[PDB]
Amino acid sequence: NLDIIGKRIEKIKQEHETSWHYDQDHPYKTWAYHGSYETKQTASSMVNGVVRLLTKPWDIIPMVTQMAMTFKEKVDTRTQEPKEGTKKLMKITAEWLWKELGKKKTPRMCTREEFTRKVRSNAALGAIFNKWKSAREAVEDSGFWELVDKERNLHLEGKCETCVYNMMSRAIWYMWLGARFLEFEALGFLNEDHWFSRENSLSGVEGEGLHKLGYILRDVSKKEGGAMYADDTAGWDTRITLEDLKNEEMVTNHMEGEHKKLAEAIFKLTYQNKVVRVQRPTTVMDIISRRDQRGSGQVVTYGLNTFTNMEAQLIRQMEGEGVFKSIQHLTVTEEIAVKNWLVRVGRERLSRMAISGDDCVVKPLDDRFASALTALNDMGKVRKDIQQWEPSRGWNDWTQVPFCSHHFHELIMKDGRVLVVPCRNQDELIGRARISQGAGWSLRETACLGKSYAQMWSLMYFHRRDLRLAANAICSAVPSHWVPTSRTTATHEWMTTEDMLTVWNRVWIQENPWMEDKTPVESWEEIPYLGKREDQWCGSLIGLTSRATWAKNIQTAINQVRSLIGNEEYTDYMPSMKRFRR
Ligand SMILES: CN(Cc1cccc(F)c1)S(N)(=O)=O
Ligand SMILES: [Zn+2]
Ligand SMILES: [Zn+2]
Repeated sequence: NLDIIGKRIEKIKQEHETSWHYDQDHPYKTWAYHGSYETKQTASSMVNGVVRLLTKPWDIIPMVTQMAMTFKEKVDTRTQEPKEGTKKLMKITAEWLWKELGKKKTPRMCTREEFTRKVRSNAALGAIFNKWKSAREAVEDSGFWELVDKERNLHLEGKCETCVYNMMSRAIWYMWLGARFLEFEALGFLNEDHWFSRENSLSGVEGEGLHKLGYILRDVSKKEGGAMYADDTAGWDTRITLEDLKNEEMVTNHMEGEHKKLAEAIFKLTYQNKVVRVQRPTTVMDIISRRDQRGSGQVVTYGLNTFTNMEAQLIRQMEGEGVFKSIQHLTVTEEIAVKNWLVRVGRERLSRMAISGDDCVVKPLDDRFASALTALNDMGKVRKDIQQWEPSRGWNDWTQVPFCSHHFHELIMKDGRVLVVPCRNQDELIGRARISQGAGWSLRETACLGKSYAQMWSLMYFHRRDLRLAANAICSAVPSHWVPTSRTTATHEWMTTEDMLTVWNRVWIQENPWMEDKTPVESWEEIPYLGKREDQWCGSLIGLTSRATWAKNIQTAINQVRSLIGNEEYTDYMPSMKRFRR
């Protein structure tokens, strides 16, 4: 315990030596508590005026307007240690899964060079405000990298000074850039080298993109078996056990030299022991520790979640096929049976799943899976919104399965080629596009974010009548050459100034491995929509009076936004649609 966290604690204690107060009205049972010190301050969500002015009908839809306004008693919960048979099932499965993932990959260190280019084009890594302002600055100064070297040589010693979590079912723990770097050095390879790609991992979809996920679920649907199962876990990050963290760390068994020692230190000193600074209003800072749960960086969290989820689901599949009889204790003939199952059918059983971090779809061999709940509940992966021992509901149609906040439609083009397109309730799509994160944004920055949403809609949601119209209207109201932007970048093919019809053709035809005929599409009118009734089912306003006035007078809304931005070069995209083409 305190040998490993103490140094980190001693250090923070002294940076606030005229504050430290061992409180006894501290709200922690599950989190160990060490003391407190003085602090003050707080980050809300702003409306994007460009998107809102061009989506007026939605100004009266509460599902949209409410999204822009605004359980930490789930972080203070506790999960029992699995039984011995569960622990054996998990260790055997984890050992076998790292081997399979490593068959065609070489673990390796990520570089300062790599880390630096990352910071300069942004994929929200999670830094702090203070010695430097942004992370952009700290990365150019060689002082920083001496801070990073001091800590690096400490980790090689088996000690930690500065790797401390900052807390704010969404709980996000930011660290100072230097600790993020050391995390990236050691584990970045999982993401950077695509360990959870579908080609490499069979269950994974890392790098896949929203235009590929539907085709993937459909491929899983082809497999002979029972229903498709899509159980969400109640607070996945909060149910990661010390035993889960030890099975993840076995990736170090695949490493060597310095790398191996660097990865071991991250696992031992920052994941399997943790120090967090939490802001308490009654406003002070509480310095609390615990061994279990998830608090890596967002990107390592994703790969380790995918790994442990693949593992849980192969085991749930094992329980459904009667590979083992009780989680209480595995016999020796049962270890032999588990191992031989993995060797004989493990790759086939991985190909029956689509797993994105904590999210999964499984098409098991048959419907025994639905009531195979003992290992899943004993690993602590307790299902959301169903009684502990009530069997899982199954989906009989792959176009009804929820995955990554979406469902997928099968859509036949006038020439017979088949698109599998992503979809979610349209109020959700319009409500997110109306929101900007952070403040201090020019009218040009706001316009360029609107343009990003519009281009995403044209590429992923072209089949929704209201989104194709609104996308053409936003792209008509923002200057033709202004570059789309984002502040927390799935593959993002809409982030470009290329012609959207040209990107559509590349994404949906040329690069789509499910399309045998590569004949390009010549205009947007070749590109189909969902059926009118399906469009309404998924939240369209077609048939409403508000919507008919909006569409008919769209050029007046476009002209309102153009007048606000000013005298710039604009394109009329509205004639790409039949009803505005005269
Ligand atoms: C809502 N329908 C008509 C409609 C109005 C505007 C655009 C459309 F694409 C279709 S309906 N009642 O299903 O025919
Ligand atoms: Zn450290
Ligand atoms: Zn839909």
